[PDB]
Amino acid sequence: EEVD
Amino acid sequence: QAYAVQLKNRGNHFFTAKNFNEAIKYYQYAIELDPNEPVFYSNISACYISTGDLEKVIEFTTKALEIKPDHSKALLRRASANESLGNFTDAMFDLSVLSLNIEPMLERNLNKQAMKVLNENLSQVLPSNTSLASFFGIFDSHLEVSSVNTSSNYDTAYALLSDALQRLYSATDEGYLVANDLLTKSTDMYHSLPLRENAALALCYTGIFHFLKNNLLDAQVLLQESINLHPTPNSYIFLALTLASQEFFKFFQKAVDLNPEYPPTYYHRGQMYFILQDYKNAKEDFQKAQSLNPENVYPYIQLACLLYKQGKFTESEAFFNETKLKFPTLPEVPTFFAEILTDRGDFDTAIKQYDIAKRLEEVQEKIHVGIGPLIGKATILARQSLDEEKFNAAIKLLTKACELDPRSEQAKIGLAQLKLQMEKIDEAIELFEDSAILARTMDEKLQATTFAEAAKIQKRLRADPIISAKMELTLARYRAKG
Repeated sequence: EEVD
Repeated sequence: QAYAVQLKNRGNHFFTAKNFNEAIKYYQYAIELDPNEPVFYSNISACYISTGDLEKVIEFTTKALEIKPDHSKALLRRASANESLGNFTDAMFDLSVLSLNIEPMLERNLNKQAMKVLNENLSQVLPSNTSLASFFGIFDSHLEVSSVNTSSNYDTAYALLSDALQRLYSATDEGYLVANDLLTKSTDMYHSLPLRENAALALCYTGIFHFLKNNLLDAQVLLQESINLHPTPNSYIFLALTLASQEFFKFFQKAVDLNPEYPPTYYHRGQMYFILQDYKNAKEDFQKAQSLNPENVYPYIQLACLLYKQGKFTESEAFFNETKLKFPTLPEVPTFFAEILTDRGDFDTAIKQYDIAKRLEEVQEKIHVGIGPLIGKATILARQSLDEEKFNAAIKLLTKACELDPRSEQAKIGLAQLKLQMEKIDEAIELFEDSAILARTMDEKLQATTFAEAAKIQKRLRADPIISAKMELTLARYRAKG
C-alpha cells in the first residue's frame, strides 16, 4: 500500500 | 545517487496515481543509476502487489532483502505474497524476523500450516496404561472375570474370553495389550458362533476398547449389537460414554433398570452430574456408588473433590484424611489430593503428596495411578523453576514418565515443552509429532501439530547465527530490564  | 532518488520520487508520483507501469519504469531507471538501494526494489514490489503479480513481489522483495535483510516493508510484503501463494512456513519465517526488529499474521500462518500438515498426515493404538488403569478402576474385577458363563453346550470361545478379562483386570502394561488382542479375537469368534450372554459380554468389552482407541463408530456398532443380544448395565454405560445430556441420562436409567445395585452405574452418572455442576445429584450418586462398593477408593475420592469444587477445602482435606485412614496404601488418595493442593496454590504440600503417591505406586503389583505423580511433580517443578536444579529435575521425571508409559501423549507434550525451552528443538519436534499421532480429538491433534510446526520455525530461525544472536540479545535485554 505504501511507497518509500 | 541523488538523481536516482529524484527518479524514485517521480516513480512515487506515478504510484500514487495508480499508474503502476510508469512507476516501475522510473524505479528501474533509478536502479540503472544506483542498484545498491533496497528501497527501489521494495517500491517495485509495492506496484506488483497492487496489480496482483505475487511471483514478481517475491522476486523484488528478495532483491531488496538480499541488500538489506531487515527491511521491514520488504519482509512484510514477501510474507504477504508467500501466504497468498500458500508458502506458510516462508511467511512465518519473514514475520518472525520482522518481530525481532504481526502477531495475528504469524498465528494465522501457523494455523494454516498446522491445518495443512494434519490433513496430509490423516490421509489400532491403545491409550496410555495410566489412562486404562484409571478407566477400569471403578469396576469390580472379580465380578467381571466371573461374569463369563461356563454352562454353555456350544460356546467354544468362553475360555478365551475368560483369559481376556483376567488379563484386562490384572491392570498391567502387558495385560492391556493382551486383553485388547484377545478381545478382538473373541469378538470374531462370537460372530462366527449362555453363548448369547458371553457374546454380548465379549462385544461389550471389545466395544469399550474401540471407544478407548478412539474408534467411536466401531464402538457404537459392537455395543448396540451387545445390547441387542443380552442387555447389561455395562453395555448401556459404555454406549452412553461413547455418545456423551438427555440421551446420556436415558441410557443410565436403562442401566439402573437392569440392576439398581450396580455401583459403576451411579459412579459414572455422578461424574456427569459433577461435570454439569449439579453438585447435589453428583454427591447422591457417589454416595450410592460408595454404599454398593465400599471397598472401592474412587467414590470416596470424588466426594472429597466435590467438597473442594464447592469451596470447602477444610472439609475436603479432612475427607481426604479420613479416606487415607481407610485406604493407607492406595496412591489414588494422595494423587487426587495433590491435584487439589496444586489448584489451591499449595505447591509444597502437593509435591509431598506426589512423593507419597509415587512411593505407593512403585510397591503395588497393579497399576493404580501410573505415571500421574511423575507428570504432576514435574509440572510443578518446571513452574517453580534460572533455577537449573528444578528444571533438570523436571526433565528427568518426564523422561522417566515417557519411558514407563510410551503411549502417554501428556508425558510427551510435557517433556517437549521443556526440551523446546532448553533449545533441544529436534527432540521437541519429534515428541510433539508423536503426540499428534497419539492425540484423541481433532482439537488435541491440531494442538500438538501446531506445537511441532511452530517449533520447526524456531529451529529454522536458530540455524541462522545473526537471527540467533538477535533472539538471544532480545532475551538478555528483557531480563536486564526486569
